[PDB]
Amino acid sequence: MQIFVKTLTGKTITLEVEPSDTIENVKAKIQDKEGIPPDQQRLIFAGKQLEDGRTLSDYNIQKESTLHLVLRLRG
Amino acid sequence: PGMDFLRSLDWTQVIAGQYVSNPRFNISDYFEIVRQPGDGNCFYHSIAELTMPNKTDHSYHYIKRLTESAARKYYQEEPEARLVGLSLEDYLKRMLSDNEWGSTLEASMLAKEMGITIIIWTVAASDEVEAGIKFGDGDVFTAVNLLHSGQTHFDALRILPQFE
Repeated sequence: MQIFVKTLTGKTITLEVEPSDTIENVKAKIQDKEGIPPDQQRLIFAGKQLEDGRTLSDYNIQKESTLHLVLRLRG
Repeated sequence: PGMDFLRSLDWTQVIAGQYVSNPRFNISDYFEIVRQPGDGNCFYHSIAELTMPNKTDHSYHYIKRLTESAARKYYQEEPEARLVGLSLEDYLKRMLSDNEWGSTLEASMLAKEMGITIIIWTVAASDEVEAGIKFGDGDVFTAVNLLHSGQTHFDALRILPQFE
């Protein structure tokens, strides 16, 4: 299936995922498409920061759902 | 109308008390940049610059202690603390060590601890704004504004007078 991720810079991307993919898997897809490192990624859906070990299904993230990406900024 | 622009920023609350914005502009067209030391403490220097009367190179020490207090109060509930992967006690030792970097985590807790709004403006090498992340319900005029640059550095920002 496909889901959407809106990045921190406001860019909406598409991802090819299965409901049994883990949030960690998703972050790795985002690193492969957009170059953003998983260590910086905070994936968010319906007011919750998603947990790496859980799956998209665990959060009831359905086809064409839109996740929000906020970044961890150090310096 | 200059300040109308800033007052009209579009903030999406993605998580409680945390907002994102995607305006496009040169940081220097609306803000004065106040450069901070190139040690490991720039995050705390930057906050100090904007929160403490007569700030100096040692003022940051007080913000680091505010961070400690805020952490004891907020760390274990902070969603972003999950990326740090440290017990509250281990984190405190690490955070308090000299020249340890700060981040969006410390910003979130300090906003709560200090009762203020903190905004981190992240920019490209060209100093164009990619995004702002806001901790607190305040608007840009009332906020403590930081500039995150080079993916590794914080400076302080003050709104330019004509937009104040």
